[PDB]
Amino acid sequence: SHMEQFDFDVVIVGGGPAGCTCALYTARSELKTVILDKNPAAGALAITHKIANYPGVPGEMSGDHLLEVMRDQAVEFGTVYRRAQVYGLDLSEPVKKVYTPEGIFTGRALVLATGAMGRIASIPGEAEYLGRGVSYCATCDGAFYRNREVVVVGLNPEAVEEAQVLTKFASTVHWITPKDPHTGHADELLAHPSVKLWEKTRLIRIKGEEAGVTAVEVRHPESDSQELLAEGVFVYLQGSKPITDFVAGQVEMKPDGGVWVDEMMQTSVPGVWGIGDIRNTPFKQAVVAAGDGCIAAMAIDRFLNSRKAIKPDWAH
Amino acid sequence: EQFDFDVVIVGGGPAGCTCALYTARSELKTVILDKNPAAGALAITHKIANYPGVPGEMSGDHLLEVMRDQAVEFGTVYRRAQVYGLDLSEPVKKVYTPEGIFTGRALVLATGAMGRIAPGEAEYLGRGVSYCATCDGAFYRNREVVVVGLNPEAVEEAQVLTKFASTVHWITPKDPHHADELLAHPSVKLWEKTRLIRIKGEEAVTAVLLAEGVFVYLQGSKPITDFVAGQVEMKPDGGVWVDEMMQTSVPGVWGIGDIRNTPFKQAVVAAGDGCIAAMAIDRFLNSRKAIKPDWA
Ligand SMILES: Cc1cc2nc3c(=O)[nH]c(=O)nc-3n(C[C@H](O)[C@H](O)[C@H](O)COP(=O)(O)OP(=O)(O)OC[C@H]3O[C@@H](n4cnc5c(N)ncnc54)[C@H](O)[C@@H]3O)c2cc1C
Ligand SMILES: Cc1cc2nc3c(=O)[nH]c(=O)nc-3n(C[C@H](O)[C@H](O)[C@H](O)COP(=O)(O)OP(=O)(O)OC[C@H]3O[C@@H](n4cnc5c(N)ncnc54)[C@H](O)[C@@H]3O)c2cc1C
Ligand SMILES: [Ca+2]
Repeated sequence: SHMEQFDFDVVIVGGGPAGCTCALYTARSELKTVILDKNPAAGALAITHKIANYPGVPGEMSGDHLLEVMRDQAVEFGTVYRRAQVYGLDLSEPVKKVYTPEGIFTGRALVLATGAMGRIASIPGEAEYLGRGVSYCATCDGAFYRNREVVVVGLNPEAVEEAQVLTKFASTVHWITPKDPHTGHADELLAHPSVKLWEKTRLIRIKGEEAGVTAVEVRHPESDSQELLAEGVFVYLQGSKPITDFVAGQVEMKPDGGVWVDEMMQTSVPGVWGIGDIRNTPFKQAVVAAGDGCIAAMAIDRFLNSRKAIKPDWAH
Repeated sequence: EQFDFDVVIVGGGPAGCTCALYTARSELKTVILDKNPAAGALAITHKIANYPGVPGEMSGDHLLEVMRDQAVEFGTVYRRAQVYGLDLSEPVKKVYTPEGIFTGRALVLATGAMGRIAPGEAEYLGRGVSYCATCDGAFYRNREVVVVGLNPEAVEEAQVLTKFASTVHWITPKDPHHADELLAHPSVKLWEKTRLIRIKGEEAVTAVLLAEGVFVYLQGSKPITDFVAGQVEMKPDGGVWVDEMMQTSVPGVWGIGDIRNTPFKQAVVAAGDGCIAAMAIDRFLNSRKAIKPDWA
């Protein structure tokens, strides 16, 4: 049913170690929990090749293997894991609404756990044309570009999957990569007739008229840049900034850009928590992110059950 | 037997072990001073199922063993030693154990919250009552002593006292049936199903059965802070107070894990505390402007 699929006690945005640990604890509290994860390969832990300082996990382990263990634990105890990119929130009421292309999820408690693989929109025109042709969510905006020209910037798992989303609609998908993509999964993407590869090309500028983007300026390997007509530009370059765009300035931020939280990981908005590297503390380690998620889950259990005290989850 | 270290960590639970793992990986000479590896909260947990990244069935002391092994693999020195006192009055902190005086540029308090508040027990602290048999054992040669409790610390501590006392009167709430080694000693008198009503003594303990030393090893839920003797600020709830980087009111001294007595008493939270402290310690000891993450 609609209520079964979309209405939860706890909605967690982001499935890195913070979000998965939070879900493990809320699910073990028998709170109906969903993780909305845009791409399990895009988080900081998932891209770590070999993690050797996660306490309790010895030997050689890849980050994406460690994360898979954590995700499987959360699901084992009842978490619903969904591939879904959150692009907006309505935080003004006791029931929070969470907007994805897969539908609107609702939660009595909301957890922001999207990490800090983001970047400031530094390409000239990029900030200027946000919402007017510049986008970071192909599953949300792809359908608006049926039979239109689009540009995808970046070489990483997210860019490849988002480019494939856009091949379902666009007349042409211009893929701008800094290096040779052959370095599958590229093969599958490059097999789409609409994909045009621009290897070793840099995106110089995004331009348009008042109505929105009309072209990009690019420089590929001769002293003179060229203009490429396009109406949608999807940029998937990785950075070190907290991923907070979809929050639309609705929670307080520290001067460093991270989400501000109190001692129980609660943001400035009641019923909304922030955990892991979205907080942009200096202590960017997987076990610290996991600890944040645990604290938030314990605070959420007290809040949703109106308990007098935090209740630890102890084996006896 | 070196006693000088860059970082001294008091307590080898998940907080202390994680801290050591990170400071050692930072190339800081690190020692863990652990009174009993079986006495921490994680070590007594029979099956932990909510430590993220460790699926399936695991005993608490096996999880701790992995963490301890990780810290040592990257260079930590692990020592069995009970801290009974501290000198924090100088930049190099001094840590007193029966095994010697350890010193460190940075000190970490990581003793957890298996402690208990003091039946006349408090009145006689330091005269008759004691909580460190490795410190006071020699003082009770050929004297009657009482040991209270059935747990890893009590059995090990009772065996220490058999080396000196004329009689070891062991008060247990239930049948002890490492107990076999202890009960085989001729000086051990077992008082099963016996509860200690009170402690009585003179100005100089004298009884509770006549005795002169009473060693109480009952488990509780209170932060273990007696050995700090009020030298760092404590929260109204009894926990050690720390700032955002886990630093106490004394610069160069950190507090991590359940010694802080926050409501969030979970192994992964304690481990996270230890990581934060280690990163702050690395910045402090190298006079860095910024925290340096440890990334592969
Ligand atoms: C190169 C590198 C190496 C590292 N090495 C180590 C190491 O050795 N040891 C260690 O302890 N730490 C290491 N770290 C740090 C550690 O990986 C991070 O601190 C930790 O992963 C942060 O956890 P997090 O869950 O907050 O976020 P992340 O792990 O980044 O996960 C965030 C999740 O949110 C999702 N997401 C983002 N936006 C949205 C959205 N709008 N809607 C839905 N889902 C969304 C992403 O897809 C991702 O799955 C490393 C980091 C980097 C960048
Ligand atoms: C019955 C019970 C069940 C639990 N179940 C779970 C669970 O299922 N999941 C979970 O996440 N958490 C659980 N916990 C909580 C978790 O175990 C604790 O929060 C965590 O162990 C605290 O870690 P810590 O390092 O701060 O200290 P501890 O793990 O208590 O360790 C402290 C260490 O310091 C040593 N020490 C003490 N005094 C001194 C001294 N004077 N000098 C030197 N060394 C000293 C001790 O010997 C010990 O080695 C449980 C706790 C209890 C009590
Ligand atoms: Ca704080």
